[PDB]
Amino acid sequence: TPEEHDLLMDLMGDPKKAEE
Repeated sequence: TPEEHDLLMDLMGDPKKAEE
């Protein structure tokens, strides 16, 4: 039960746990 729909229709684009 992933969240492909959540990230697909997100508001802030992606989470990006790591920036660098």
